[PDB]
Amino acid sequence: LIANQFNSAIGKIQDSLSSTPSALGKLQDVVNQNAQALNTLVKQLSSNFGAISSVLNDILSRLDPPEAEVQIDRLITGRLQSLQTYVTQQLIRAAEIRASANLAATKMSECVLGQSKRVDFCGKGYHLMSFPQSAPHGVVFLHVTYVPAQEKNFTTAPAICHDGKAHFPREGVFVSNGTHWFVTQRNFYEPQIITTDNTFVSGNCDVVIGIVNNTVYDPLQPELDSF
Amino acid sequence: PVSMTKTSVDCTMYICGDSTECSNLLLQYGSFCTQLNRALTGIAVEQDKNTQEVFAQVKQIYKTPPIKDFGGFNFSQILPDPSKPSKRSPIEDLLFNKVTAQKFNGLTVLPPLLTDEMIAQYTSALLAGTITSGWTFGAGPALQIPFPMQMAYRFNGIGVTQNVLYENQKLIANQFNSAIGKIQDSLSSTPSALGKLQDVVNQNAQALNTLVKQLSSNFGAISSVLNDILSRLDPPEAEVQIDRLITGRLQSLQTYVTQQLIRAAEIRASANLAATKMSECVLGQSKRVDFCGKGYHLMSFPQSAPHGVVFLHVT
Amino acid sequence: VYSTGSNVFQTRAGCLIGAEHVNNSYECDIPIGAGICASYQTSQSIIAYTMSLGAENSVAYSNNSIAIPTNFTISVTTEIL
Repeated sequence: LIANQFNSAIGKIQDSLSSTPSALGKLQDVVNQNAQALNTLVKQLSSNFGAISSVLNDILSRLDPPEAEVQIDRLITGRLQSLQTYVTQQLIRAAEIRASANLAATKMSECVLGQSKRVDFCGKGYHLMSFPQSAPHGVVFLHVTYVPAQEKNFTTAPAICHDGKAHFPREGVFVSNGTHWFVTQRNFYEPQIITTDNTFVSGNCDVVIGIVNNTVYDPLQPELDSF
Repeated sequence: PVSMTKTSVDCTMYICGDSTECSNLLLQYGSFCTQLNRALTGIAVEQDKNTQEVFAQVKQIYKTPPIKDFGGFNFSQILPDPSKPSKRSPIEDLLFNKVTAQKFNGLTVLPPLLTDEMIAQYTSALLAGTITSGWTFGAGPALQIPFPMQMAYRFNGIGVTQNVLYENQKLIANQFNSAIGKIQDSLSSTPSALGKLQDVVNQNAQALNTLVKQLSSNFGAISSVLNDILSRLDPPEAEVQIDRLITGRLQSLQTYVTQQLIRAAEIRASANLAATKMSECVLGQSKRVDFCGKGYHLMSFPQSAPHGVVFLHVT
Repeated sequence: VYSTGSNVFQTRAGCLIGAEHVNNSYECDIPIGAGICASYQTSQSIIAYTMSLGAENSVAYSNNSIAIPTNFTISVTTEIL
């Protein structure tokens, strides 16, 4: 069953990534940003900045070396300012990408090579494992996780007073369907007969609120009585 | 801190306020104003992204039952009050009361995307889910559970047998109730604790104002007022003056936008920390030490604040 | 850029023209602000609406009621960095 659900999950991953073209947007725009920034840099070439013309040669081919240096000064001032703005922009986004890379490496060390108890650090649900995949300038994780479904209603109590003694579950919870009492683990319905072996005794039953009367099963008693 | 105020600056009418020739002369400088508008628009959408990613983690909207039978525990200071139309907790009302200009040259503010009432609606839904489901509802469908049962589960998480809880129930509840009241008094008394929010507000209320004062810098020009040159000069020297004016003001604007970008990056880092804290100290129980307060972690509850989030760690 | 006297809508963000206000509450499609989002739907025109934040649900709390699942699902999600 787990195998078939896993296969179905992988197939829907393939189909969902093949169908929706809008999933990879985080990988797209950054690339676009670079080109856009680069583009406007070359678009700053033909700005006159209040000087006579945007060609260096035409200023040189028409004006005098006692005169033209004012125009050249204007040109280099404007272009230099644009270039310094560019390096500021790129270096800030570089810091941003460094932040993302550190986050990705931490997810590499915790989701893949181990099994993290931190909720939603390895995707939604109870984490089981993950696999990495390479991507253009980036990484794509697949988190394989566990979720519950088909819950029901059950009636509970904190502890059970059998013989003047309080009984607490070793691991799990006491439940009742209305007629009998069972003990089960906290994430999957699996009732068991309430024994000594899955419980423990601590104190009497005159302090705990909400404690009910029931029997506990002695494993030793049918062995001792039949002998 | 969660987010900062989405400011927006018009380029041209900040620089060349109602002048055709000045706008024409700034058009010779290329495409700087487009870059500034794109930068501030990126910041403004980033703030809403941060706020939405911090608070919207819950698929449903939960609410409390009317019957307040929590084994003797009390939550009245943090549960929402239907008595005020300002449908919040009392503690959030202290948070609103503790935390506390002119629009003339394109220096506009935009309203945030998420209003404060529905911020309180997520806060109420998160509190209801925590107190009615344990940690299960962050992992699937919400599952009901008695409250002291799940408190016993969290003691079983930290290394104490659940035996300890049931035989010592009521005193714990008493201590818990007393503890909550102290926090309200601790917010009713100390004014200097919330500066971590307010400085952020001050760090927008300070720099912006200085920008306006750079409208009164000559930069070598005959005057700081545009219309006086235009009322006095013939354009082939008026351009020589206006060139100085726009160069100085454009440099100041570039300084402002660079500082805003750096601050916005720091606020985004703070928001990522807050989101991880929301996912870990609220939706579950962390084994990590001092990630959710001093001591072995039991619980935490969130409350809203103007541009901020406030956690109470129960340890 | 040119006016219409038909159907204005004064929200806290400002004055909206070209849309119809809707009494219902839907999910946010594109953000205008102050809780108000817009979309093209039905005849069909562009509408602006108060957001619906999620499907309302109230779990039945008790002091003696426990919910336990019986079945499970393996599910795989993707995440891109």
